[PDB]
Parts: sequence; C-alpha cells; structure tokens
Amino acid sequence: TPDIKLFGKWSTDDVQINDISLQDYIAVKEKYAKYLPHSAGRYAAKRFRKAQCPIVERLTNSMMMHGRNNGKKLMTVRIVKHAFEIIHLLTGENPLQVLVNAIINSGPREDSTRIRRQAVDVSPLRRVNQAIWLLCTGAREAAFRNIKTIAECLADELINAAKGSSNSYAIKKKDELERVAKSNR
Amino acid sequence: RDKLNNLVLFDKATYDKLCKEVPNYKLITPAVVSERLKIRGSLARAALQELLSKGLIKLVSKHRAQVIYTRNTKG
Amino acid sequence: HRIRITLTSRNVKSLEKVCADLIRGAKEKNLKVKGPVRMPTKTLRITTRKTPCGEGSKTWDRFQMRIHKRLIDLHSPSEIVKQITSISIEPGVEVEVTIA
Amino acid sequence: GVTVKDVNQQEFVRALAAFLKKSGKLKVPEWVDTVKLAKHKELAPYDENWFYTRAASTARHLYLRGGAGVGSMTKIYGGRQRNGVMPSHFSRGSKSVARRVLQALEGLKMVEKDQDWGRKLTPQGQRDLDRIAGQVAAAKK
Amino acid sequence: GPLQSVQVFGRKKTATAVAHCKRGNGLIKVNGRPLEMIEPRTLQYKLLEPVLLLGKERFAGVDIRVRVKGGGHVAQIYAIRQSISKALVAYYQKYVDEASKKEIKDILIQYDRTLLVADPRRCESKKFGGPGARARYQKSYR
Amino acid sequence: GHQQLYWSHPRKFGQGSRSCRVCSNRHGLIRKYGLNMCRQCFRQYAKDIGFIKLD
Amino acid sequence: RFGFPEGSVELYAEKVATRGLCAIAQAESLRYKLLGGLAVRRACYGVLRFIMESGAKGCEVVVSGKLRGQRAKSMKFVDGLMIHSGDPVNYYVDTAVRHVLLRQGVLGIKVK
Amino acid sequence: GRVRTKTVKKAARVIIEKYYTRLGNDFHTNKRVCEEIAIIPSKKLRNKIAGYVTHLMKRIQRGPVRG
Amino acid sequence: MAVQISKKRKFVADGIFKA
Amino acid sequence: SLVIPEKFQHILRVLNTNIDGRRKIAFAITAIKGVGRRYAHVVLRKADIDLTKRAGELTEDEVERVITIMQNPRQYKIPDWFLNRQKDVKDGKYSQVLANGLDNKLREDLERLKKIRAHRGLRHFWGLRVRGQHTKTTGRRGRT
RNA sequence: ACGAGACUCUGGCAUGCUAACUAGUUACGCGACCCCGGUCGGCGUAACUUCUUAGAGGGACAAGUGGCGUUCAGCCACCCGAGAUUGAGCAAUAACAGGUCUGUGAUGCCCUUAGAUGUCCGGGGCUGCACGCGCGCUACACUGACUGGCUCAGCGUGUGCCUACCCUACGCCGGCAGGCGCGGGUAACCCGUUGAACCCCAUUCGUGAUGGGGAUCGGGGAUUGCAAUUAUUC
Repeated sequence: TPDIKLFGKWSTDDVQINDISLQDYIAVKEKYAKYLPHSAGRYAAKRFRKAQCPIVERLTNSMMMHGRNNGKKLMTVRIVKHAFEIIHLLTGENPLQVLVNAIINSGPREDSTRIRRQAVDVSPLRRVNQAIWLLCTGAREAAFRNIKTIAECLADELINAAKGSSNSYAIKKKDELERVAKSNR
Repeated sequence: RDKLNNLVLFDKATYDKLCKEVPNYKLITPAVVSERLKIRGSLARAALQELLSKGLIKLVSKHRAQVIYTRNTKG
Repeated sequence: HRIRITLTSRNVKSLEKVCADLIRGAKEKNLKVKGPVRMPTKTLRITTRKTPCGEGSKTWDRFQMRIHKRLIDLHSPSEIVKQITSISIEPGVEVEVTIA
Repeated sequence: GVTVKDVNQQEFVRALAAFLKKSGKLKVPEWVDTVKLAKHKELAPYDENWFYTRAASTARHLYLRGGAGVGSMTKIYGGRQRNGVMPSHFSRGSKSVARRVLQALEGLKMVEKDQDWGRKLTPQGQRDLDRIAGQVAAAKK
Repeated sequence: GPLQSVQVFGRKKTATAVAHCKRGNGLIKVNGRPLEMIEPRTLQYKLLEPVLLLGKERFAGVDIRVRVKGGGHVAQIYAIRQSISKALVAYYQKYVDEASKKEIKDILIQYDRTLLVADPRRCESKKFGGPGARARYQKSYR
Repeated sequence: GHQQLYWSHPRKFGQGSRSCRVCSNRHGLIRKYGLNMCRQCFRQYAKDIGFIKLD
Repeated sequence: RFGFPEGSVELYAEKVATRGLCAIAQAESLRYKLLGGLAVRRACYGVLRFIMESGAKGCEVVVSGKLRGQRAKSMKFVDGLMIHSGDPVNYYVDTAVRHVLLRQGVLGIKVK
Repeated sequence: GRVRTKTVKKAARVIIEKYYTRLGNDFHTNKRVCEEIAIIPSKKLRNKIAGYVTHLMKRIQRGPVRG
Repeated sequence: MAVQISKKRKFVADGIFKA
Repeated sequence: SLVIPEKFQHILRVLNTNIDGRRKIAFAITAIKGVGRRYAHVVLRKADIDLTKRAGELTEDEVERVITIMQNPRQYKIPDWFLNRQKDVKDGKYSQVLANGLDNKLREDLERLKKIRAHRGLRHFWGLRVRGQHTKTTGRRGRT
C-alpha cells in the first residue's frame, strides 16, 4: 500500500520523535518506513550514514552480540516481532512509539572523559548508539540464566524505559552516567 | 544463590487461581506462569491450548520460544 | 566429419592466435568453420612457506598456475585442416586434433 | 488445479503421514524400536512411528528431485556430529535405515527405477501425492 | 500474435536469480513455489516489496517464472527482491510507452536502491597470518 | 641373510617409503599434482615449471 | 633418461642475438674468469663495462663470499639504471644466480 | 587520498603548452586526444593525466598556469 | 596414451621436464 | 490428571537409590548408576508406556515389568550392540549392568590387570591416564 | 634517478560484442499429472546468448557541481552512476655477526671413515610427568540442548616415470563404522544440480550443574597396516 506503510500490522503515523534534541537522528516515518528491521545495510561505509538507519533495524543489529549470537539477524528480526507483539497487549500503546520512548528516556545527556576524568556533553547520535546498546544488555543481563524469554525481557526494557520507572538496567545507567559526570564536571 | 522448588501438576485452589485470574492477566505466557504460580515451566506450554480447546484465550502468534495469548474480547 | 581441435595454452597471446589464425585463414578456404568454444580456468594453487627452515615469520607464497582449454567445431575431413595447421607452429599451445 | 508445491511444505508431510496412518500395508522391517537414525544423532527419534514420518518425507524428496539413490538419502538427513570437545563436522544419515524406506515404498506402488540407477516417484505416485495436498490446502481459506 | 518475452536477473551476493516474463495473469513464482510460501517466513514482506508498493495491476498481464541457483538464504531473497522488480521495470521499456517504466522506477528508487542496483560486495579473500581476511592470530609477547 | 635383510621395510606407504626426485630427502614432498618435490627446491625451480605468483 | 623414441629429438645451437644481454649467458663470463683466478675487482668491471659496451639500461653485479679474510664480504657494482619492483621486474631485468667453487669457499654471482 | 604524481602532472603540462588547440574544458573530448598525443601502455595513467589536464584547462580561462 | 596422463599433470610434466 | 493426584510418590528406590519422581520417566532413570538416557528410552519402549505424562501418575505394578527388562534385557527384544558387557572375559554372559554391579564389574576388571601387574593395570594404581593421553600438560589440580 | 605510485593479477559490469550438445535458457512437439487452464532437473530438436563460461575493448579521472583553503596542492558533502579508498602480490640504498651446513651431487675447513658418528635390519624412544609458560579447540546453556521437518552455497581436489596408494555414484548383505558387485571419470562431461552447516519450522526439557558439560574409563564391533599394547582413527 502507498497510503501508509504499516510495520507488518504496526502504526507508521501516531509515532512522535518527541525529543527535539534527537528530532533529526531517529528515522521512522514515510521515507525510511519499512515492513521489517531487515534491510541490505550500507550504514557502515561513511561516518553519518548510521543516523539515517531505522531504529527498529538498529535495535535488531544491537541484539545479535556475544559471539554465539553474531550473524543471526534471521533470529533477532523475529525477537523484534515477539517484543512488539507484547507491548500493545501490556501497556496498550504503539510499540514503535514505545521504542522511541525507550531511546529518548534512556540516552545519557552527558558522560565523563579523561583529558580525575572530566565531564562534557554527548552527541545526540552518541545517545542513539548508547541507548539502543544499553537496554539490549538489560534485556541480556535479565534474560541470561532466567525463566523469562528474550521478548518479555526486551519488553521489560522498552516499556520500563518508555515510562520513566527506574525498573530497568538502562535507566539506572542513565541515572549514574549523569551522576558520575555530575561529580567531576 | 536462592534455589526455588516448583510443582509438576496443579493444586485444586491453584487452578481456581489460574483459570479465573490468568484470564484477568493480559500476557498469558508459559514464562509468566512458572515465575508467578511457580510450576515446572514445561507444564505451562501445554495448559494454554486446553484453554483454547475450552475456548477462553486467543492464540495471537505461537512460536517454539514464546507463545503469546491475551484475555477475553470486548464484544 | 566433426573435427574437434583441442587448444590448451598457458599464455593468452597464443591461445588467441592459434584459435583465430585457424579461422581467420580458414575463412578464405570457405569451409563451414565455427568459433572457439571456451572452458573455465584451473588455478593449480601450491601455497609454500618462503623459508627453507622454520624460523623468521610465516610469509607464504601463492604460486598460481592457471590453465585454459578451447576447441573449434568443424564440418571437414582430416587432410583439409592438416594443410593449414603445421605451417607457422609456435611453442605455447598443445594442438590435439580429433578426427571424430 | 495445483501440484504439491503450491502448498506449505512443512504440514505437507503431515498430509502424507495421514496417508500412511490410513495405509497400514507398508511391510516395515524388524529393527524400529531401539535404533539410531544416523552416526551424529545421540537419541532415538521422539516419534512412536518415525518410519511413517520419513516415508511421508522421502516421497516428497523424490517429486521435488527425481533420481534419489540411497547414498543421496544418507546425505539429505544429516546434521552436526557434535564431537564433544573436538570441532563438529557434517555427517551422512545411515546407509540401511533410509534404504529400508526406498525398499519399503516399492511394494506400495509409489517409487520406480530407470537407467543411471536410483529411485524415482512413479507416474502413479504423482497422482497419489497431489490430492492429499488439496486435503491440507483447503483449510487455510 | 506478437510475443512479449523478457529475461532479467538480480544479484545480492553469489545468488544468480533470473526471472522469465510473457503476457499472462497476476502470478509471480520462484522455482515452482510462489512468493507467498518461500521460507524463511520471518523475511515474509521482502518479496511483497515489489508487489504491495505497486499492486496486482502492475502485474495484470506479467507471468514471472523465476529460476534461482547459487548464494545462500537471505542472499537468494535479496536477489529475487531485486530480480522480479527489474523483471517488471525492464518489461515496461519495450511493450508500453517509456513514461510507464519511468513512474514505477521512482517508486523503487525513493524506497530502496537495492531493489534495482546490485551491491558490489563479495566475500574478501582470507590472508595468511590470521583466521579471516582483516584478522590476525593472537601473537605471544613477553 | 644380509641381502633379504637389506630392503625389508614394506616400502608402499610413509614419508620414508617415498623419496624426493631432486634431493632424496624424506620431508616436505609436494604430493599435489604429483610434483613430488622437496618444498625448498619447488620454491627455487617453480619459475621454469610455470608456477608464478601473479597475485 | 625421459623414455623418448629415436628420430624425434634433434639438437641445434646458435649465437644469442647480442649475447651480452642474457644474464646466465654473462654469469658464465664471471664464472670462468673467477675460476680462471683473476681478482674480483677487475673481472667484474670488464663485464660491467661489457654491457655499457652492449648498451644496457643498467647493472646489479653482487659478488658475495670470502673476499680477503675469513669474515664475509659482498661487493655491489651498480651504474646506469635498474628498476626492482612492479610487473616490469619480469620482462626487463634477468635473474642469474651461480655458485663458483674456489678452494676457500663459494661466491654467489648475481648478474642482473 | 588522490594527489597527482610527476608522470601525471608534468605529463599534463608538456601537453598543454604544446597542444592548447586540441584540448578543452570537457574530459571526454581530451581523454581521446591522449590516444594521439601520447603513447601510454596504461588505461589508468591516461585518465589520471587527461583528468588533471581539464583542471588546468579551467585555469587558463581564470588566470595563468605556473608551468 | 594408455596410462592417459591428465591435463593438470600435462603442464606439470611439461614444467618439470624443462626445469 | 490435570491436578496433583493421590498415590503421589515424591521418593522411590528403583534399585537401591533415592530417586526424584518429578522427571520425565525415561529421564528419571538417569539417577541409577549404569542407566542414563539411551538405555532408559528403550526399557520404557519395550513396554506400552506413553512417557509424556510424568511419574506422579505411574503405578507400583508398572515397576514389575520395568526391572525384568532392566535385569534381563536379552529376552525382552533388546539387541546385543545395545549391551555394555559383550563377549565377556569372566562369564560369557550378555547383560546391561545395574548400580549394585557396575561398582563391581569394573573393580573385577582392575584385578584382571592388578593381579598380573599389567602396564595398563599399574597406571590405574598410581592415578595416570591409560588410553594414550599426554600427562605433560594435564593433571594440575587432579594430582596433588 | 631508484623505492612509492604507475605496473600485472583479482573483486565488482556491460539485455552491446565474441562464441559454444561438457554451460544452459526460452519456444514448440510429446509424455507425468492437474479441473477452460497450471506444476515436472523427463524426451527431441527449432531459434537466441539473458543467466553460465572467458575472449575483446569500453567504463571512474576527484570528472559535474556547493563550499573549504594564499583560491595553489588538495580535502569534504552531494549529484547522477554495477563500482567514487575492493583487495593482494612485486618491492630502494644500506645492512644485521637474525635463522637453515638436518632441503640440496650449495660448500670451505675440521671431527668420524670396520671399535662407523657411514649403512642396513629388528625392538624401544620421539607421547615419557610433582611442574611453570605459550597457541588453539569445546564449553558454562532457555538467543539453549534435544527430536523430526524445511531449504540455498563457493573455493576446489581425484587413476601418479620411480608408483602400487584415485574420486565415488548406483544395486545387494548389516542398527553402526563398515564388507561385497556392475559402470563412469585423466574430468564445464563422473561423483555433483556439490540437497554444506548455521539460523529458519514445529515438537519437546524447565533456573537445578539438568536433557548443561562430554573429560576420564570398561567391554565389544570393523577398517587402515607387514604389524597399533603406550586405546591409530570410526
């Protein structure tokens, strides 16, 4: 359909990139809107080709990690299905809005660096690269040696990051990365 | 660390706390049940299609890893 | 009367020549001559250690010996082609002429 | 009108297994209960009558590709030979267990041989296979 | 009458996936089994990309017997993601007016350039001194 | 007694059973394409065999 | 040796056309002038001049062994122009590597 | 990392001082002239030269050239 | 030939014979 | 059926070991020393036993047929290659050895070598590996 | 001026060329079978060279443009474009007391040369094992293991002067590794359309060192060998 390209069954519109700092650096809508995460790639040839990539694909790329699960996007495109299947049946919201909510309220606003190390602000693209990596390790730290599956641990990172709950790994990092930086600024 | 002891099959009251109150939950998944009602996880995979054969819950998308159901409709 | 002139060369300048010069000249004699059939390369790969002893670093050779094969389809008795062939012979190509 | 191939290939073996539970005329060999299916496998097949499932599979490995010999039916059912501590390699199936399906589906007129050796699913067999696909490809409407 | 035959290929990796066209009906098939049940079904919509964005009136009278060999699983999907798209686009060059082909190309330039233009990427040659092309073995210092 | 006990190895398998064509040394024989050459001599004289490092 | 019939094999010889260019045809020149027993400082500069007589682009004559004393010496005699790298190392420069057996040791003759 | 070499720059400067006539602004016009006014055993070395020529043919129209 | 030496073996046999 | 029934046996002693009866009934026999998974798939195959329903619902007359096929495998449709003692040095008897016997039959295979002072025997007495392992690298926290 | 680059070879391509029963593809003719019309690596050819193969030129040069910067070299972001940093070889002067005399009928000078340090033939060793290093494999699982099922690869090798030992389809006996017949193939022809693995599909196991993990060890069962115990390998 050329009217609106629904992510399988999920809403392309009613998706608001609410953070005006990360307004340009989350692609979700109308041109970069795809049925799945999975594309050809070519977001790793030049520097600022990475930000044009859809966040649903960036999340899929950021799960297939820890050696055993590298080169298994067939496996984790399917995780992003089962993760999205949950979110509208627990919270009752648009999961792609919940993902944008999961990245906005996770990406740490500053970070300490050595020039006692010195605090400076991050890039917005740094927060995209960080937050997408942060909550995946929270969905890994939870899911490892655990009764719960990936997608529920995945959902318990996206939903808890969507709300501002302090119920997730990624929220306590954003809390403490900004707290480490708060001291030595 | 903290070892947990689960059960193979239902207690009479626990099925009255399953069959009444799991259709009052929204995520009806075999990982939800064996954390909440604390059973041998293999069981909760089998109990949910008997409830589909009973006709309470809705098979959204079944998979090897995770089977996702929800509570009763509105109409 | 399908003559099947096998043209296997180590070199390209002779594989081009021997195949072409047995057609380019065989156009003037007006016999129903076909173009040269191709066969894929066989890269005889022997990868040896550069060092006679086992000391220094492990710099490997990659000795590549490509070999190619052509053959030309014909409607001709044997003697007609034999008049053309043995004139102007060069070292590169192994000309194995099939009668059948 | 259709072939078998315009249907889901997974549940199609449950269509030809629904022909072999119908049948009970197969004259099965004498080793089924305790046997191992390949040199890589560690357990016995989880099915009570796995011979009816592979007979439901082997016939739809004949119509897809015709001229399947026994040493090709060793190849088709192969996995990782997980050799504990050493790196895992490829394994063939077993020379006899797959043969005892190709020697089994000769009595029930489904297979046939030609020149260049090997089984092929007979012209009678293609007619026997297409109309169990319609039985399964009906219910998805 | 006059024939409308088109033979077009598409490449992602070492997959060499060729489509054959004519006049016909709304049917696209790849080695017998059509676009609907080509597993893996996780990548279901990837072959619906040159169909859902266009519709069955673009495939009103185009019968696409796709032959595929070589490559992998995703490499074969992204070969026929591309091949059946170019099989449609090349068909509108010679059997209709030129502006029919131009309009429907821009639908699949604006979406994803993969659908028409192949990726030059191939598996890099492994080098001696490591287990991959751009990788070395752990050398022992101290 | 000496003569029968002079060639009493079964000389049909092993790197000792075979021998080099250049040097008569029993290590590093190129047994691919039947070169049957001590790898040190192959390296030197492969230039006039046809094996050349084009890549 | 190689198991050939009789009548096929027939062996001819000529002078090499400008025979000063082929390296192993002038490695023989430094073989039987040093095995003859002239000092390396004269028998090379004659044959180095012999290719500037023959109009060579350049030279790289490296004579390496026990030249006066027990410690190894290697004299390099270079003038004109010599390329070393790329594909044109094949179809310009010519490899000669020869071993002369003097009573003291073996000197490597590199006529290039 | 595309800095012109001395068999490309000088080779271009030898052409332009001799052949101001045959050359022009467009590359494909004076790409093919280098087949006539240079005997080069290299397709790659030709485009390197003929490309730099045009960059200097845009500098006789805006000022003088150094060499 | 009765032994019928291969065309991989031919240029190797051609090669060593010269060398 | 669906609920925890009556006559539920938490603990059995199927051949003199405290066994957990919550496991799959094929995989419940892993606890007994000499039978793991492979022998226990097949002993509960010879008898008409559906093994999806667990050992919270099994009979104490079920174990009459069980142990006869465990103690005497040969008579009850179990092959020869599938046995652990084959062409036996001692008795020339074919059987699958159970927990009481497995600690014995290996121990008698030691005095098979220990009495004769065999190279294969002496390496068992000391604490080495006998089937051609290398000990230059191995046995760090194993040997003192 | 040499080295660098250029160079040669490759990676990507050209619906333009060049060609072809060892590569195919479409067409029709005919059969397998379908409910007017398809599916089939099954038969034959009638055209063509898209795929496939390798011949030949062609193509990209920072060329078009917006900036940058003394407006010089050049860099950058686009643009249209199969490719806008694909790789690897080859490799300067000058040397090191780097490594091999156990690769050479490359070798000086020595040490041995019937009490052999030559050589030939058995048996052992090369693996030995309180230990400390290095390179790697397989793992600690629920993204997994298991059991069925589904489905696509690309480098490649293969009958030997000495020389014997090849690749293996297909058919018989057997659960297994394996044993036995008729054929092909010196190979785009035969194995092979390399039905590769992973993941994908669906069962099953349940936070416990378990069905994770596969070490150590016992008894058989064959092959390889002239013979394997200090288990060859399965």
